[PDB]
Amino acid sequence: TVPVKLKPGMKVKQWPLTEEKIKALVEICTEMEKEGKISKIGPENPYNTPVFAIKKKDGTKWRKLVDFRELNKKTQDFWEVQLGIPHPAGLKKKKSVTVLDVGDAYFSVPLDEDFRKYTAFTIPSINNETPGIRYQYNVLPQGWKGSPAIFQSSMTKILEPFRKQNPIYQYMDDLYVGSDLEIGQHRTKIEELRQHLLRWGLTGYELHPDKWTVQPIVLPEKDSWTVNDIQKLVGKLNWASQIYPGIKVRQLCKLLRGTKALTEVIPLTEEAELELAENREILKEPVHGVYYDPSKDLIAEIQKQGQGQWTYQIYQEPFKNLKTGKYARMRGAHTNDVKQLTEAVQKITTESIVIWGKTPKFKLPIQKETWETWWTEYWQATWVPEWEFVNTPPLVKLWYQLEK
Amino acid sequence: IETVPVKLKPGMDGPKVKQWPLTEEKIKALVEICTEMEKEGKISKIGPENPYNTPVDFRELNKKTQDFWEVQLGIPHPAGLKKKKSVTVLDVEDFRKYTAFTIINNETPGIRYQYNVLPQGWKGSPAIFQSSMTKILEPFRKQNPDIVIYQYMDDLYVGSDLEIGQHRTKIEELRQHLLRWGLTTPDKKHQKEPPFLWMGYELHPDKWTVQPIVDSWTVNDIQKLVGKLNWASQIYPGIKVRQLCKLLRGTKALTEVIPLTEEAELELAENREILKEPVHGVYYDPSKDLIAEIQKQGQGQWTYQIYQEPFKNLKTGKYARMRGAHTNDVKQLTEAVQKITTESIVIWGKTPKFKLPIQKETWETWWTEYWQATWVPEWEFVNTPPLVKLWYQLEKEPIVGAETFYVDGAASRETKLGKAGYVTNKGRQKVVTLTDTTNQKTELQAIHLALQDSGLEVNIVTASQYALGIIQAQPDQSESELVNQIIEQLIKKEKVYLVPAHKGIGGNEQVDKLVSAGI
DNA sequence: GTGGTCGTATGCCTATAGTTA
RNA sequence: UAACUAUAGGCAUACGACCAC
Repeated sequence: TVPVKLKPGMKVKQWPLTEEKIKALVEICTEMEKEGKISKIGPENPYNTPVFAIKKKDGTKWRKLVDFRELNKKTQDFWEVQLGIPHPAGLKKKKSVTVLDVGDAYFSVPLDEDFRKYTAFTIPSINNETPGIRYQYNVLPQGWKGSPAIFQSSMTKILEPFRKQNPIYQYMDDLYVGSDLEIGQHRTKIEELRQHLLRWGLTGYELHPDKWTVQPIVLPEKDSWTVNDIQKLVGKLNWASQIYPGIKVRQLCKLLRGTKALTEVIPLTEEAELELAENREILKEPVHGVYYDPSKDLIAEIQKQGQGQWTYQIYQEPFKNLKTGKYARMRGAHTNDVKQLTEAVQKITTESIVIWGKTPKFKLPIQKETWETWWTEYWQATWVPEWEFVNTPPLVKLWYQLEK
Repeated sequence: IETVPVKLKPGMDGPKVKQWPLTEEKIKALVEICTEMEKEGKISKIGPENPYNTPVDFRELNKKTQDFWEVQLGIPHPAGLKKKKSVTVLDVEDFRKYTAFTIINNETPGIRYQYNVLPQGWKGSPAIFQSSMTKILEPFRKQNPDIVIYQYMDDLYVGSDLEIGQHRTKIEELRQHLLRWGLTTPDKKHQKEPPFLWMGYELHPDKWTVQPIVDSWTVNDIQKLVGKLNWASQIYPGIKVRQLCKLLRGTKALTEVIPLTEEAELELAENREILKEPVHGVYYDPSKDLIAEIQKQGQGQWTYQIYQEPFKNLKTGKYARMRGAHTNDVKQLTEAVQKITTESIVIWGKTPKFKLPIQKETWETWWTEYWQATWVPEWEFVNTPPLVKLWYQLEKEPIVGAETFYVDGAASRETKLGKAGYVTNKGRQKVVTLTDTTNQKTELQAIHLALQDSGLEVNIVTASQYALGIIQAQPDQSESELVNQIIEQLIKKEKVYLVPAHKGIGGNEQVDKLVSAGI
């Protein structure tokens, strides 16, 4: 056991759940009560934590998810300053990365007596017929940042025979292993570590971090240009001047002299062709003055393009992107506006952990009421990223669609 | 008895509030009651040991008492309840020193008592009572899963699908279990009949209904009328309140005596007709699917009725304040749908199948071009007299042979004077002056003049992002007496196609010099 | 540096309806 | 006089974005 305390100086409302989800959570909570994981508490506890139900692929059954987002902000001094997890810069460069879930490992180690009251959660009822079943964690919960911090002292010891054998990174309840081995070799070496987990007693998903190469923004290659083609081009590039200081539209604007029709064909001169071709070279080459800052928070913004196309940007400061790209669609069967966004958010979050090791602030083009209802249906990950809901400008939407 | 441990707030001591002036007439009666409470074992005698005092009003103590988790935040809606054959209602140590209270002539020592049980009018009294009741009912709920028991404050609602002979016997078995702990419950003859009065609702085993709602009146009386209409909106489908709300845009005055307008009394008179005929609600059945229907009754107003069987409504309602000034008849409909979708999760626990007054052709056209994402899983098309319709759609590519219109507007906030003009490729130009206007309004006037003078096929070029954003959407509101003229013009036209400012673009430069000549 | 216009979010206040102490 | 839920208004702050000087 280890004493845990809050930040000096420093209760969330439960979101309504479906009739099927509530009955599923009751079944899990009753099983965990008999095992000695959680216990019932009275109304004297004012602290509350949101609870949601998610589905798995391998287990096929329902999984319990607790949103410790509000609690993790108050417990930031414990798992970062007091017991911080070291992050290497060599994880981002590998051939194949495999992710495994080890969330069942935290259900064994007991929790601090004085800190148990802050992990309390309430199960909601249909039409508020029953007062609502109350529970609190007796052991280390999934989704809490203090759980891997306490287990760290035991996690380094069990990974020592594995590290000495092969000259790995832990984040939340997920484990990240990177290797430069072959396709057939990678699957065997992961099983060797998986069989080692069973020795201690605890229990097509594959990543390629070298294939995350940033795709450059390409400009339309046109044989014959019209006034309307220039006007749309100048407007897009002038907005992109604050991102890339190399882009200029001065010679493209001198092509338009006086009032002209949009259909009118304008031939590109020596000034226009040489400027436009130079601007294409600046878009292909990475921009200068972009660096990672550990002190500042990471921001991620996603835009909807339509026809099953989504684009995203990862940045710390506006107009200064560290990682860009576009997630099209999980092609095939049934995909909607929520599902394609849910699959994108989880993919961006996973990429953020490998390279940097922090969850970014998600800017979403969706309403608060619409997102909070349907996000649980397609959610699989145990980590909950902090999100906000904002407006999407027309200029940013028309720029990142030209990205290859 | 199993007592619940209760503490106080981190840095506050007990109440040191003194007693009020004498009464004598009430004190003589208070001694007789307190002696009976002491004899039963509710209160005990104390001396100079206790420094805490309470005048019984526990207003000061509750501010010092710890925060307890919600007893019941959201009240159960009669539509979410299940239909039953027979229903029966039943009417029912360290912290003890803080509940001490003092009772003749000039600051006498006073009688000292302290509560041993839960005192009424406190903070954690209803919280512990329900928590203790849930533990007592647990064995009965497991032994009898066929019956449904609901708890509210002190009253208990028991309902089952069993026969009247079998139902009456099970209530007596429930009474004997409660009497073990020491809870008094009324007998068969003292039990209340099926017309139950709860939260204003008159409950019945098969249906549910609300209590009957019954000169230039003052401002707050309008607010009294709005509150009654809002309360009736859950069962009465056709309720219009917006015109009375527009009268409530007034400020402060308690007795302003606001007169009615013709349109305000028009919707007020028809709402009287709706309240005339008595209506009833239907209970939820887990086997049948939920069906909701949407109707557009007017400007920024939507009404819905949720039913499992036709003409048998479970719950009705309204939606008015969806988004700001820019509405879009498709988006505001979806915002109304999302409100019911979340409402159905709370009440029934499942998403309903919608029947919208919008075609699948229009639904797909809007959400593909719009930036905001949304999802409606199950919805169908139903033709209604006020059908939702998209008026116009702008061209994707420039029109050949069409007259080009370079347009721009400029204004200054000093004296509030603005100019709007246009320059064509053929040579046509016009410059006008406006009074009491801004940059956003002058640019809006510029497009109206561009659609007023032009032909059928038009190519309009503008430098503003504000002016481009409005027309690209479909504003259905009283906002901009100007935009309503712009929309009306765009319907008349066959095809309409619609740049950075101060960049030196040909066409845009010539207009800017004309509008900002005196500005 | 100032003002106006859109969107999100927070706060608290004036009122009402249902209910309770 | 206060609290819980719902609805109708107004004011203030902050952020994202836009315009003018």
